[PDB]
Amino acid sequence: TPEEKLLRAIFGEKASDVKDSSLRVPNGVSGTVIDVQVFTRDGVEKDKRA
Amino acid sequence: QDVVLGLYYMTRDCVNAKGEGMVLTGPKEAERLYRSGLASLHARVKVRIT
Amino acid sequence: KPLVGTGMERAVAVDSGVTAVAKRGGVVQYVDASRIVIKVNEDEMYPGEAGIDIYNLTKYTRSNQNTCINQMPCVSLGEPVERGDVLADGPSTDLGELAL
Amino acid sequence: EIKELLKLGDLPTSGQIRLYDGRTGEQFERPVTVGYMYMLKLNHLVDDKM
Amino acid sequence: TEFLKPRLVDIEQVSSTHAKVTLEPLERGFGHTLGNALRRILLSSMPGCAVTEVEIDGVLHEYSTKEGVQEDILEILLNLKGLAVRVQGKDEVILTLNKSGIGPVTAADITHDGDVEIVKPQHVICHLTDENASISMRIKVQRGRGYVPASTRIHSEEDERPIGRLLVDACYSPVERIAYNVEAARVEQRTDLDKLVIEMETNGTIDPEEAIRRAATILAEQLEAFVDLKPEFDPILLRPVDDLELTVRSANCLKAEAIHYIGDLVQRTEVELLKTPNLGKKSLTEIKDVLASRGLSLGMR
Amino acid sequence: MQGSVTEFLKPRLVDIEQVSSTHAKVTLEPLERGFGHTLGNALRRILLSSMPGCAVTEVEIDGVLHEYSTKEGVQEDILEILLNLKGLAVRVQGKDEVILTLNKSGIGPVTAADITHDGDVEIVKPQHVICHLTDENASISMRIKVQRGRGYVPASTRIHSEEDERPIGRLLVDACYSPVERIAYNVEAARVEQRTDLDKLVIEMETNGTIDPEEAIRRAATILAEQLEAFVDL
Amino acid sequence: REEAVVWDILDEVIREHPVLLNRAPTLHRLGIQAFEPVLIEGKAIQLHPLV
Repeated sequence: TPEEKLLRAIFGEKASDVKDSSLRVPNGVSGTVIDVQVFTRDGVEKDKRA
Repeated sequence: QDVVLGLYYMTRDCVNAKGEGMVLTGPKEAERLYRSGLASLHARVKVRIT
Repeated sequence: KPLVGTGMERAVAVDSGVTAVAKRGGVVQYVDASRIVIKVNEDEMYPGEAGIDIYNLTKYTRSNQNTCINQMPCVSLGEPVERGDVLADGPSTDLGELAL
Repeated sequence: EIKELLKLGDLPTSGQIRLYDGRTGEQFERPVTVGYMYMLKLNHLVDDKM
Repeated sequence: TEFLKPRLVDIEQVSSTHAKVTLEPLERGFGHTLGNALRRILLSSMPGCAVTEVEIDGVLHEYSTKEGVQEDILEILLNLKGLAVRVQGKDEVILTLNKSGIGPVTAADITHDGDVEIVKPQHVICHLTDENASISMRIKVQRGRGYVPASTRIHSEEDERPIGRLLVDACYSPVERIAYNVEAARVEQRTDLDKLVIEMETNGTIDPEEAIRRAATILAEQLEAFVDLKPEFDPILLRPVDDLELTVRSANCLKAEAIHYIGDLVQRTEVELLKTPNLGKKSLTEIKDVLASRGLSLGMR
Repeated sequence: MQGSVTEFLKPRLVDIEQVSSTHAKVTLEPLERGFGHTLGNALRRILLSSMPGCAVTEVEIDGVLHEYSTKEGVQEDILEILLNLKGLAVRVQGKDEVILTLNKSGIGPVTAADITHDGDVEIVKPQHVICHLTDENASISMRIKVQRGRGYVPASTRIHSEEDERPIGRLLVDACYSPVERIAYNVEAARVEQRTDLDKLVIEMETNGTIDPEEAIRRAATILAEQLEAFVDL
Repeated sequence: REEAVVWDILDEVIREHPVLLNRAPTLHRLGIQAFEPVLIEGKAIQLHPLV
């Protein structure tokens, strides 16, 4: 939208091509994280934290 | 249920037990009287009602 | 414990595997919030092979949506236990008895 | 045999006790029942049903 | 670290007798700590005056009837309890009501003037029927505290007096009604806060503003020997002007100039004692003579 | 500067019988019909809630990241230890925040005495059970933080007071501040020489030890004087 | 971010703004009845015991 396109060339574009889909803790509940787990696909580079 | 058994207790005359014909005017005495020890609800006593 | 009970609550906690019961009875060698090890102390397995038993007492894992199932040691070290009494206790059980 | 266990417990043989308010500290006119009911918290709790 | 005080003080006067007071910011249960404590104070332990003894002519025993009187004896004892009495300085005053003829005989028909002030002159007391009717009585008022029932006085009568003394319960208080609300108080920091709502009704002996004040001040005199961490007055200055033993002209001068106790006469200069009606030099030399005779002076502070 | 009117009988403090370090019997002899029932319930409510106290609020333990784990050679898991620290009977001399360290190794229970003692901190129950080490090489070290407050102030209340509380090893533990458990009062008409109508307010009281009956009644009563202060004028 | 200035404004947006409640088996017209809201700091919904 041209109003948005103006607002980015006003404040520095940095117009990202990637969206956000992070896993956010649902609003209302809250506690401490006691363990994490990752099952990486067979044949993919196991991450640092993985 | 709850509020009715309460108003049934605020009624229900009792054989003379901390109650004589000590009258006053009007409803206001029973509240000054009943607190405290003078003498009981269901006391069988006249008072001036308007 | 449920103060006013029925007497059945023992056989309910122990029949469901929620509590960890002794497989064969001896004297407790080592307890821990992590696991329990017990010296069988009398007529163990037919060959004289490694008397001790070891129980692991799962801790702090999620249940089916969503309660918390863990176990705790209810016996102190150096205490003689016979086969078939509570060594570790689980959710809503108090040393043999069920406590919801 | 319940009342027989209120004896030897040095307790009233009625399971009734005189309680005071704590709001007013005044006495509740009738002696109420007081005792130990084993209770449990159910599922169906709020933080999920809201 | 420490505690908070009430801030929003709203006083709605439904009348000069009935009033509601609300005080918003208050901590947990303090709504009930004060509200029930101030209740037990005003309902029982307070100053004030009311009728305690009656003496009427002819009616002695069984509360017999007086001729030509619409209401029997009990219905007379009733209206007497409800007499708004605010006394100058007297701890016992005998009054006499003498009135005759048809019509209502109110409290204005009593011997007024001047140490006792009635706040309800149209208080209905009796109604006489025939033209040849006349009622007379000596009513004994006493300044007391509480609500003294007739049962407790006769049961434990250590030494009482003969017939004509009709025992009436002492309305020894200005308070006609005391109740309090709870009303969880919304303060932007904590939710679990109280706001006390005091609904008070009283007679004319005192207003709500001073009744609550005098009640809470009475509570602060308690526990005075407990605070972590002005006195004092004199005992004779607390006495009425009747103890100076002066003339009747100089007694009404102090009666009319609103000089109740000698603690007020002793602190009024002669400049103001010359502006008092019917107080010449015979009534001013008499003042300074009976004052200098008891080691006291005139015009002190 | 006048007047106006007055009456009799202020109350005073008499024999304060100590039955133990927790149980006590305060008595007030010079009282009315009257105020023995008015003050008894009005004192109980302020004593039972609004008294200062010190309890554990935060506990950092070495090698323990979250309060749901275990530690080797410890009979009890971490939550059980945190619940034994709620019941610490601590009296602080002159601070509002004292960091008490606790180190102890070897097989055996770790009682309250095994804390690194402090001159400002008296421990009312050194025999308190905190741990159970079961391995000869078991060793535990923690930095307890005792604070001074009032009103149970649970852990969920004080996440807004985080202000970058980033340290992950710091376990937050619930406060249970007020040191008063039970409060009773009796009327028990008093034996004064004259004025036959006088009662003695007998306050029985069971506390946790971290407060003496004397200042407990005085801090409580002073609150009423401050509270009633706004009642005189309006 | 519940910034405590929002709360006071929430008090103003609900002031004389009714809110209708409703129970599960809606048998008769009285099964839905509107009320004025009083903000309560709990997660439960509070009801007048006469209705």
